[PDB]
Amino acid sequence: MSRLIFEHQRRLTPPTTRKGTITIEPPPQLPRV
Amino acid sequence: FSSRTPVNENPDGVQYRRGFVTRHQVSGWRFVMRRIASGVALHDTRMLVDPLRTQSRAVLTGALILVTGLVGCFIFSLFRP
Repeated sequence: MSRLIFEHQRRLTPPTTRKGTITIEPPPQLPRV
Repeated sequence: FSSRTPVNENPDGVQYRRGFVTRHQVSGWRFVMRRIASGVALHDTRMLVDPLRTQSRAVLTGALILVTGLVGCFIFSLFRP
């Protein structure tokens, strides 16, 4: 229900999110005895 | 084990200004200074042997012998009658 036309142009790109899985080095092991 | 320091990717994080001097930093500075001194006085930068550090160590050993003999004869004067 409109008396005016809308035209679908390129969607404004959202702020770029990325899926870079962050890898964390494990804690140091305690002094091996 | 862990020794790293990844790149900070957060612009809203904390930036550590006004650094101190670490033990590592002062050792590295003393090394590069002895290296410049060797490269200037001698024409060595390979640093296999550093006669300048040996000479400085020798004079300081003389000073240590001095102060040691001093305090030794001092306590000798005190303890003995």
